[PDB]
Amino acid sequence: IILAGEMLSVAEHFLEQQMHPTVVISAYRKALDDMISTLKKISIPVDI
Amino acid sequence: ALHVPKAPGFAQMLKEGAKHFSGLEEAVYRNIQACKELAQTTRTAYGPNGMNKMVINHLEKLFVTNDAATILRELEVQHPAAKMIVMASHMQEQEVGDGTNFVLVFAGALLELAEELLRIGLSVSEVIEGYEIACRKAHEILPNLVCCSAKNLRDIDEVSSLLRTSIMSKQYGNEVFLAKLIAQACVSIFPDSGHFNVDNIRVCKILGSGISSSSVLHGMVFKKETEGDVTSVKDAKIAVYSCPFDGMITETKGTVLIKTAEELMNFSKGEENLMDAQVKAIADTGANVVVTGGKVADMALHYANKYNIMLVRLNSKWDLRRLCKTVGATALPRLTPPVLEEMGHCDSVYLSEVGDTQVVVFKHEKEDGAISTIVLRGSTDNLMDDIERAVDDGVNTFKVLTRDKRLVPGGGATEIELAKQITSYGETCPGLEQYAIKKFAEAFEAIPRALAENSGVKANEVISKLYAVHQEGNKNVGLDIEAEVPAVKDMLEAGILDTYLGKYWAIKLATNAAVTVLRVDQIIMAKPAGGPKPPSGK
Amino acid sequence: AAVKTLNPKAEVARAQAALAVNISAARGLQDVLRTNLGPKGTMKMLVSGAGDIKLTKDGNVLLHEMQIQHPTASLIAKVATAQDDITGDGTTSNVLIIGELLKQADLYISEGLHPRIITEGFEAAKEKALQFLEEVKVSREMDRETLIDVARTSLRTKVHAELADVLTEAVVDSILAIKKQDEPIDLFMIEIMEMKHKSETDTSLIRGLVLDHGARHPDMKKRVEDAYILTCNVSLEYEKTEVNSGFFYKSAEEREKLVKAERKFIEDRVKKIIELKRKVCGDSDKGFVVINQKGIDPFSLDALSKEGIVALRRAKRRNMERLTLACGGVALNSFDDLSPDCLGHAGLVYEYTLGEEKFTFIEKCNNPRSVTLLIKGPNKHTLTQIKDAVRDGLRAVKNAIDDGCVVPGAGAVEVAMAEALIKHKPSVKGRAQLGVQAFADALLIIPKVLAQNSGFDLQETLVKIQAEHSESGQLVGVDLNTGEPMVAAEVGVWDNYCVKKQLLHSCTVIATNILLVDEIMRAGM
Amino acid sequence: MAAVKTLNPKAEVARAQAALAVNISAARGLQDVLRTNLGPKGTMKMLVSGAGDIKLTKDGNVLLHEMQIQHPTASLIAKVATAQDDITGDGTTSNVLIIGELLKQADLYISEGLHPRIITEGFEAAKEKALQFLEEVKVSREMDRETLIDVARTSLRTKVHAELADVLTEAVVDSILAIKKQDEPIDLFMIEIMEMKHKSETDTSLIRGLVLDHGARHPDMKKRVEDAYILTCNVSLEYEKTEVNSGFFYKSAEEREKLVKAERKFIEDRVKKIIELKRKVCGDSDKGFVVINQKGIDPFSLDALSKEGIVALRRAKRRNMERLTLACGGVALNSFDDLSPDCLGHAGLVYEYTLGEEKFTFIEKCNNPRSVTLLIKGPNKHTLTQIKDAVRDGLRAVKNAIDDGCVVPGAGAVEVAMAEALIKHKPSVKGRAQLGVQAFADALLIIPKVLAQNSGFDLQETLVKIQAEHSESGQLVGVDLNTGEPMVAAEVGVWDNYCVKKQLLHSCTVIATNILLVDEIMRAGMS
Ligand SMILES: Nc1ncnc2c1ncn2[C@@H]1O[C@H](COP(=O)(O)OP(=O)(O)O)[C@@H](O)[C@H]1O
Ligand SMILES: Nc1ncnc2c1ncn2[C@@H]1O[C@H](COP(=O)(O)OP(=O)(O)O)[C@@H](O)[C@H]1O
Ligand SMILES: Nc1ncnc2c1ncn2[C@@H]1O[C@H](COP(=O)(O)OP(=O)(O)O)[C@@H](O)[C@H]1O
Ligand SMILES: [Mg+2]
Ligand SMILES: [Mg+2]
Ligand SMILES: [Mg+2]
Repeated sequence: IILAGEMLSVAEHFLEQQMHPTVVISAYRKALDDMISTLKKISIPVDI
Repeated sequence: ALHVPKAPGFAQMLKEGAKHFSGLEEAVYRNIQACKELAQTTRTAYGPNGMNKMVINHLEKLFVTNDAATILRELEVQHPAAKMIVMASHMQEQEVGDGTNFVLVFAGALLELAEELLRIGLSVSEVIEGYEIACRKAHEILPNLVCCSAKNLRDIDEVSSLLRTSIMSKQYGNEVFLAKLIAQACVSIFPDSGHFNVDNIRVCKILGSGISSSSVLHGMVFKKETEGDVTSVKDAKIAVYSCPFDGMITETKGTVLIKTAEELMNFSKGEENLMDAQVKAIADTGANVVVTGGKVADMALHYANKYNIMLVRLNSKWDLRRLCKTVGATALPRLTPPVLEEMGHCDSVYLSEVGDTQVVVFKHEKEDGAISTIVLRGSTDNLMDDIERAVDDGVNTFKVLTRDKRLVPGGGATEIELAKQITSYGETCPGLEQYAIKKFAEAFEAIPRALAENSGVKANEVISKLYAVHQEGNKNVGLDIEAEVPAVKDMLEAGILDTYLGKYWAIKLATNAAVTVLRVDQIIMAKPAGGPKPPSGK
Repeated sequence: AAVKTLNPKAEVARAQAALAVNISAARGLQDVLRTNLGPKGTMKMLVSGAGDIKLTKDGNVLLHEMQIQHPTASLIAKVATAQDDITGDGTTSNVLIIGELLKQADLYISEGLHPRIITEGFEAAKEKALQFLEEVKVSREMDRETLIDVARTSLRTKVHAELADVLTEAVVDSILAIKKQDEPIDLFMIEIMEMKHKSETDTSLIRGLVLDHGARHPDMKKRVEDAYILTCNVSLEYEKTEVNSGFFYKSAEEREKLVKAERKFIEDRVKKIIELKRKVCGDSDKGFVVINQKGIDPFSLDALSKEGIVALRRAKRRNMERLTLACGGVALNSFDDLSPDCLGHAGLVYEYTLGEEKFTFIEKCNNPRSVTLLIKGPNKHTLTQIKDAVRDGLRAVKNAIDDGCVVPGAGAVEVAMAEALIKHKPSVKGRAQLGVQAFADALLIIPKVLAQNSGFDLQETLVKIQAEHSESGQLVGVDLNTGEPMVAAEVGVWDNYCVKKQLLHSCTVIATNILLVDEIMRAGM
Repeated sequence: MAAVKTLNPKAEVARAQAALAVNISAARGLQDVLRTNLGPKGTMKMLVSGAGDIKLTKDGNVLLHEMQIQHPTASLIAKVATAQDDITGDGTTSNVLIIGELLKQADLYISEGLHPRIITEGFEAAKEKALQFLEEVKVSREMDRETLIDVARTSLRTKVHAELADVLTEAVVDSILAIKKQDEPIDLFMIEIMEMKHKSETDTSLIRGLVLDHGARHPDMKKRVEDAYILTCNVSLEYEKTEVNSGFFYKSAEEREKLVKAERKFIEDRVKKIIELKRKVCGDSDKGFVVINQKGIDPFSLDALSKEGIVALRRAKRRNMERLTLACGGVALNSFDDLSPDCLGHAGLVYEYTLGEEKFTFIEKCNNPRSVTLLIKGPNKHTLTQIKDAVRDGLRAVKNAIDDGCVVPGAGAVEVAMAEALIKHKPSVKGRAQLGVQAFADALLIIPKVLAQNSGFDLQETLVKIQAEHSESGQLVGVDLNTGEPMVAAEVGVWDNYCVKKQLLHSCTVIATNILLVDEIMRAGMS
């Protein structure tokens, strides 16, 4: 919930300027792909 | 377990209609939001490409304008923080006359960035001290950004060039004509003595012929008609009276006591003879025009018509005083004939009709005089009112130039240079105040950003180009609104300049309003009363 | 309830209910007013019903502008009003001490103890505290530096630091100007005139007067270099006969004669003024200014302006004495015998125009016993806040001058007095030692609230300060920047001795009276 | 003003210090109401319902349920006290008082800027130390009749009048010892609590048998059987309809008579089985049969049984099957397919008692009943209800005391000793949790305070006297409610249930910690 609120705030920042929401959405999706990649990269295994 | 009672203490002791807001989220963020919303409402009218707004007050009175002060005055602003911002804008209008929209934009940007800084972790006091330090640094920097000076004010061409920029934001399509008109009107005024009076410029609004037909008159124009038969005088010798054009009466109580038939038969005849003698005594001095501040008696009017005297009746005492200043006469308190020093002289007084309205014109011929009048034509009352506001802005700009002759580049060049140098200064300052200083510097970007948004281009590209050019060392480069793509040009050659005093006072007042809003921590609002306005406002 | 049987529509709170209600109201007021204390306090916003905006942290103003409808709140508000009326400072501390006294008393009352014992302990502790305050006061020669320190200690808590710095010099200079040696200070001789056209830091002291009205005749001079001031209270306009005179004539010539002869009474006084002006100054170098408490009709204004005389009408009543003391002339109620010795002197008189309003300045007096502070600010609420601050500063400086003693501030005297009360507690006979302990704990509220407002923690700062005071014996207060114990006398944080004495007396009296209330009644309907 | 109010305009929110103040005020109000309940010197409260029913009580839980309160924190405390009553049966008033005093002492330091988390940490540390000390101080002992009498007295004296309490002590102790099997859990369901409204309150007593609130329906049926065989059955002896919608079809009146006579053969078979069993068991008129049936008996079967001199009851309670099998010693039967004298109970006396309109049946003089009944008698309904609550509390106290052989000295002695132990242990706690430990000790000190206050003595003087005596002597001294002097509760005979004290500590600490950590109260479920 907190993450969604923060991302929407930083998106409102750009929406105040003359940036179309589609550009922000595409940037968000690319960022999400990189977030997933980094999380998978920094993970560690566990002996169950 | 179905209701939440009020907490014991202040919550229960509060009145039924009162409201209490305490803490950051409840007070400071709400105030910042209200100020940001007000700035957003007033933003779109900034710059030459600003758009007019039709504002209708509670009395169904139209106001089509792009003047921020007028818009705020006609808006029923209710949020008290927005009330402080509006008061700061009105103070800027009173002190200088231009830059109100700058005050709004700067205050809104400052409060937005203050909200950001409070969110990231800074305390209110640290933000306030950083803002004050940055304001001091900006005021120190500002004199170094002066590009040129007026260097003369009795000229017409260069005064018009100076005043063009002030009245280019409003009436963007046709500002050269208005610049020439206001320059002529102001140069007629402003004698050898350095004192310049704004009230000496009069605006007369006559409807019908379009604003291109407006003219400037070295005199006064009154929308009245002559009381008598004479309607034109070529060598006027005006004698001004503050008393009614009638035989004066006792102030205690008048009672004509008649005791014989002869007194009854002679009283009216003697009164008429006295009136005739007084009028002829006035006329014998050569006064062919008489102006009075009160009513005109029938017998007095008849005897004035007999001696060919032009009568004008002015109800307003302000108009009487202005006419006395224009012609050079003294408003006599009694109906005695005027001595040679008290008699005013005007080169032409006549009755004329412009469009539909009948007017009386006290016209000089020399390019001088105490009071000058601008007659404004047009096709709409609202359009003439907007042109009058533009003329007021131009006259205030001329007055400021008389006060201080220094100028700074416009179109965001000064704002961008200030932002760059404040950022450079804040990058060297250690401590937590560097964030506040940098945010204060960034707040200056809202001016070129607003100009670009109103012009219809990409603001970010314009700002990046402005930073690049200013880093190259060009301090006189601003937004070029005469282009369909983001472009910049030198504003010294373009002649787009702003008064130093205007920028100084606007920055000071905006910073003061922002820090004053930030200082508020708790709000206690009484129940909104239904009283018919406070007695102070009558 | 017995009362409800007689008056069914009556509200009654009896026994422990009355104590609960009173203590709850006091705690609510204390919780609201905690944030006011100290220069690090929070600024409050007060919006009236009509929409007016007031920014303040003054205790009395906040109490008057809170939307509160509670009886105990009204009692505490009246106590604070008396505090402000007499001493002009200490209202926030008054409310805080009252609330903390009530809370500490309840701490023992809720455990089955009767309030009378607590009141006896309160009286004993109050007596001991007054003795300690007499012992600890610092008698000093009230030079300029000490007055500046006191003015700073007040104004910094009232307004912005730089604005307080300016107001210190203004207030101290004004007080030193109007002060006669071995004579009570009259604060009516300081006119507080406010203008609304420049920044708040432009507030200054004028060694003269500023009048909110100007000349009503356009031809009168706007600036006079060397002026003879004629302070008069004589009507110069047309006046009706008291006995319903009326006029009777039989011709127009008779009417003209009556009109010309009905102004002779006023014209005689105007001619007297003109003759005096001609006699006093036979050249154009000097100037003549007439300030009248009553109106002047346009004919007299024209007659005076023909002689180069600046005339101001409808002046304020206090301005008569203010001009008499500053310019040095004398107020006149008639012109029966007026001589050049009745005229004041001013080294500069000029008029200032601000929008519709016009102001007249009278400066460069010889030795002005009455001066004015000119409040300048961009907003109305700024002017009101500066007016409150300068009132507090003037009261503080006058109190400091009145008695040569002064008390260290920053809560140091509270800590030392609480320590002395704790030491003296064993000497108190009976269970009143509990009341003495409650009084000491209540007195300790000021350093606690100062620590809160400065951002530190109550217990750590308080124990540090108390340990420092016990180890050294000095008067150590609260350092609002570091939180460490600090000697208030060395740094120049001074409190008014009269303010502290009034605080102790009023707080103890009101707390004792409230604690003994056992029933609240509303049965007058 | 708040975020929730912005989203939901008609939402009530108390945030930050407001929520804590509201919770503390509610707890203090509940504590102020329930102060007067504690101790045998407490005061009766009369509670009138909407319908006008009058209830006299001093029980904390009973008072809480009948309090006209609609507060959230009050609801939480009421639920905690309800659980306390449900599991242990005692300590509800002490529960509320300890919770309120914990909250008050916590607020004492919270109002000075201290964070509630530190207070909660101190609370948990002090609770652990107090539990250790309670384990140290308990009195393990094999519990004969005297100790049970003392515990039942310590409960009933605080619940009812001294004389009524003295009678009820013998009643409850004898009943519990009657139903108590060796090293087995006690089934409190096996003590019937029956009420009649004809004698004085001191006439309540214990019957070593069973009492039924219904009697025989057939008037000719015997009223008093001296020697009785008890037959406990769950067989319907009334007319039963066929499950598959039979219906009768006939063509003449004689056929209708034959069908009418034949349709009762099924029930008559069971009735004649019972009759044959009765004739086989007792061929003389000396003995008798009592037939308690959980299901109804139609008048025909009642008349047929009465013709053989058999007394029989219908529509008995479900629990009465087990109660009779444990008291009389028979076997509850769901069918008479194979019934033998071995399944018949015994009873040395069965008689019917009539009280106004209603009837009662007494089964007495059993061999060795493992299920007895407690007979509540009084002149008023509210008297019966009060005695019922007192008997329930006494039964729970005795059962708890029997469960764990240990027992704790009462009169607030254990509270004072635990407070002193916590004070001594306070320096061992690191950080500012010592403040929470001190608050916990002061909260524990509420019991002697309230006891002395209710007895009319000075609270602080009595408390300091008790504390000084305990510190100097080291014994477990309580509060004497007649003189106010310190008294050894163990020697006098004022005992408290150890499980009750442990549950009090655990529940009070948990609920106080949970309330102290609440910073927002929201009601935004509407719309
Ligand atoms: N020809 C122009 N090109 C670019 N910018 C301009 C031009 N003329 C004026 N401006 C800018 O417009 C701004 C004036 O905006 P305006 O609508 O007058 O608001 P305000 O009345 O508050 O000053 C000035 O800061 C100036 O830099
Ligand atoms: N610079 C300072 N450092 C430390 N303590 C101060 C300083 N200035 C004032 N104080 C203390 O804070 C208190 C200010 O109280 P104030 O806000 O003036 O309440 P009131 O207006 O009711 O007197 C004084 O009692 C003084 O002892
Ligand atoms: N005769 C007595 N003398 C002294 N103390 C007693 C006596 N009887 C009971 N007490 C004390 O008083 C308390 C009674 O509490 P009680 O009213 O039963 O609360 P609850 O009903 O919630 O258990 C017990 O804790 C016990 O220690
Ligand atoms: Mg402008
Ligand atoms: Mg003060
Ligand atoms: Mg109990």
